[PDB]
Amino acid sequence: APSRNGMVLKPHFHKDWQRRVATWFNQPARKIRRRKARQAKARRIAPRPASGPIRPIVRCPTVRYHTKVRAGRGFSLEELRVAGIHKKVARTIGISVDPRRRNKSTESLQANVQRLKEYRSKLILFPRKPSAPKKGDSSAEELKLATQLTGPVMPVRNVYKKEKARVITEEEKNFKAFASLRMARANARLFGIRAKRAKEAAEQD
Amino acid sequence: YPMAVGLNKGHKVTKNVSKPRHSRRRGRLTKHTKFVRDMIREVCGFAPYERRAMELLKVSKDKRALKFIKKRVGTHIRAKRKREELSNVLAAMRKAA
Amino acid sequence: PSRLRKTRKLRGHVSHGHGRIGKHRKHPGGRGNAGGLHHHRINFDKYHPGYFGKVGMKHYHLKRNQSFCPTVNLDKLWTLVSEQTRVNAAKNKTGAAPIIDVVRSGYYKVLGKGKLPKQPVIVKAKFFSRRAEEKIKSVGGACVLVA
RNA sequence: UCAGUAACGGCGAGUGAACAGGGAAGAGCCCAGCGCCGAAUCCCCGCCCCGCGGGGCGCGGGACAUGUGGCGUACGGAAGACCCGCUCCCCGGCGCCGCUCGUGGGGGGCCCAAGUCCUUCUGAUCGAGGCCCAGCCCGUGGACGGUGUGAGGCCGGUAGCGGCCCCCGGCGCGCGCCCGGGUCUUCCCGGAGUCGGGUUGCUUGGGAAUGCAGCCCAAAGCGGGUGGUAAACUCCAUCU
RNA sequence: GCCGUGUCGGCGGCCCGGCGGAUCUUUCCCGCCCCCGGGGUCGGCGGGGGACCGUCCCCCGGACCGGCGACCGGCCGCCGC
RNA sequence: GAAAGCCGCCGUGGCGCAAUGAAGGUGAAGGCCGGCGCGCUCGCCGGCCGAGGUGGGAUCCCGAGGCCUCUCCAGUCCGCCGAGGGGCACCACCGGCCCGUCUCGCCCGCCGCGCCGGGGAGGUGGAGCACGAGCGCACGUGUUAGGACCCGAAAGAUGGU
RNA sequence: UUUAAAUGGGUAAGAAGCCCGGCUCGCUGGCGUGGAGCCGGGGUGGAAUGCGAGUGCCUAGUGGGCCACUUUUGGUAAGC
RNA sequence: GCAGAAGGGCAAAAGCUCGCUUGAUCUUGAUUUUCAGUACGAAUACAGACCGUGAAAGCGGGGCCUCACGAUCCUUCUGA
Ligand SMILES: [Mg+2]
Ligand SMILES: [Mg+2]
Ligand SMILES: [Mg+2]
Ligand SMILES: [Mg+2]
Repeated sequence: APSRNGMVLKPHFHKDWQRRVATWFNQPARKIRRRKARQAKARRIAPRPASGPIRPIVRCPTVRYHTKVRAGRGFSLEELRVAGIHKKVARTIGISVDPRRRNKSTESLQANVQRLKEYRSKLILFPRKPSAPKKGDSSAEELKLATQLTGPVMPVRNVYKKEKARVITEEEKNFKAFASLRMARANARLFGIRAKRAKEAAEQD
Repeated sequence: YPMAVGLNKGHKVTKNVSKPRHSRRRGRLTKHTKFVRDMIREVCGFAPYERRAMELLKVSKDKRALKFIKKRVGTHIRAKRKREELSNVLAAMRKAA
Repeated sequence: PSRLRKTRKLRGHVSHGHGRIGKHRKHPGGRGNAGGLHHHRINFDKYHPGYFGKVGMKHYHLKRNQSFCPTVNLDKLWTLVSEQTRVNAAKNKTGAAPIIDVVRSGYYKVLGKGKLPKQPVIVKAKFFSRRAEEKIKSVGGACVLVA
């Protein structure tokens, strides 16, 4: 059943497979169906934008992916706390809330606190009957457009430092090398043992 | 001198010191509840795997008295939270006398 | 394209490309990769050495992000920045060294491969092989590690 | 996509996930328990308020329920007492008037132009002709039947075309409910034959048992679950 | 009247061209952290300019054939009425 | 028209550009000239360069000489050309480099002097490098998994009459 | 088995050969000894006949054979 | 005669007897043997140690030579 040189093959068709198959003869029909549910939804509601709330800025989980920025889930309260808005007020204003999200940095915390007040800067509200509790005049002179698109404040913005040019100094060109890693790794798998060999000198008495 | 491998790994970032979450506090003793479970070991009593366990703990062996709870309550680390509080109730029944 | 393939040109020949004697039936050697050691050994040897057995340590649940490190060796060390600065900052008025980082270009490790040119640079990566740094320190450039 | 990869398998034949990452959609919440409010709760029964095709707040009479109904309450913390600084809302319906987004949905009847001349055939829907306006209508030349091949003879196709009927969501009088916010102080804070362990069957890629189920043993509260090689110690991470 | 590839110039529109560039810009523009009611850019941030490189758009000068890029007049030699 | 076109601050991803080891991990540049530390078989500094070298090697270049109606006064050309040069791809070979290991010897370094790091010389194992050729689409052939070129059992199991 | 054919099998009939001059070596070592390697230099026609060759890729079919001189094994022998 | 089955081979030896002894050891390849030019097996030359014997040249990594033996997976042990 095999012949002259070729791949060895395990094709997974020993199981019954012709009674579960899924031809996508409706994937054009499902694309222009779920465009009607974006046409006749984003006009049906409001001058509120399409594509949902403001999402915060979020840095990725894998070592592979920690260098990059992603539209996360919700500002996890603290960003509602340093910026100072009420949590059940926030999700009717148009601000997403994700309570099980934590903050264990101060660098990333203020990165959304300015973002939230920046959203609150570019927000205009409609008071019901124009007595205006804590909203200004005529509707920002007008609503200027009907709907906004693909995210409020461009949630990617994968910005990068310029770091233009420098003069190599004395300390920078002599030290920071490969041997600073082989001894760095040697204080990762020869550190706990050297805690134990100093216990040998405290029991030598 | 940041380095991604070694002992001091990773990008140097500042750390937020903040009050811990309220689900993180689950099994604090909370004096109202200690009053219940101390009232209840004189209205209900003990079990017959620990009526025997103290009468091996007061006299003969404490390795085997651990090794008797080890067999009859699941893990070894559950049996070092039974043996050294079977002895404590036996202590306050002995040294309150 | 059934006009182009074989079975039109063969339509009329009796045995249809399969011989009178053997007379192609269904499965004369068993279905699949059968007969690994028994009667197709000469096929699995001589074209697939190594197919039969254990070799190494089992490793339950590896995650393909912990050992993630891509390599730019020093041929590609100047495709990272524009051509616009490899000559504009090539003028040695003083030690005007450009920086080059690879962790914004989707790379973590700098390896070695020949002909790094004579501009002194500072190259940022999380890992440097010791042929690569001695090509940077032997063109008067420094090799700054980062994480 | 990870990936026909880790892993499983007379490690043979073969089976074989998940996390990352990009997209579709993206809505969140309730209770028991610990506590305060003199059951402030609900069903049925009868009368009348007064309203449609009926459902209600009133007025009196039988139950449930203290072995615990209803308000506030849920782990993201909460409750009370302070102090301080802002604010009186929202909720459904009602006969109705104005929009409807393809301008809602359903229904019925309508809406362009040749049979004019010759000619062939049993029959024309064929052939040829229509001065200089190109015989005529084209937002209508899709299709169908009509004595044969039809933009024009008829249904009709086109058109944010009309008029006719019925129903949808969204005015404003009479309904009905109706103080939130930040700090400080104190107080409260949680689901058991369940978790887990021993064994046995099934199952999974889950491999020194991933899930499931039986039987035995049966928990604790700085406790417990998880951290993908059995285990003891030691920190930590996350979760409840 | 033409267009090919160029040197420049007029940067002519750059601060009323188009587009890029991990070129350059702590004296520029607010909101940050650091420092005893205010300052020191005190170093960079998020943001927003304008100086500069590279490449395609009007003008005058320069290059060769004026090539399917063509009209004009001039000539020889056709052709039709 | 269930088409077609566009996005790119939708390139996430796939395959490719880097291999090797069971693994922790490591991870592919030389050639010359000057000179120096006891040029110790071992070694080091400055510059030019830059994929090393031998043999074949299509093609291309130079080309002595040969070529015309009288003997001298010359030109682009053409025509064979002995020898000689630069030699593409590829083939044989020697040399080098990376990684795993094996044997042998000293040397150097210090986010801090150790059952630490880095190294050199010879021999070998590798699906490697030594100036990349891949990806996508389409077609043909071949080999398998699929009722799988059509037709064929004795049987087996589940649920029923 | 002293001897020992016929037919047969291998190599050889050149420029990738020869010769001279010079360097290398950590091998060999009375010895610029041996032996290898590398570099430069001088000379092409080297039995007969015939002929264009080398080289890589994918690969179908086939894997029951049979007959005849000749040489032969088992068999009394055979269209064995 | 050389452990045995035959055949090759062997004479101050490859036989007998004496003396010493552990080369029947540690490690990388290349090659041969049926061969597909795969494996195990066996065997041939080497190179690196470490040793034995002999005065010494040398000779030895099993038996004078041609046979005397066995994968994956699994279990066991030994090694840094
Ligand atoms: Mg066949
Ligand atoms: Mg494809
Ligand atoms: Mg049966
Ligand atoms: Mg075939």
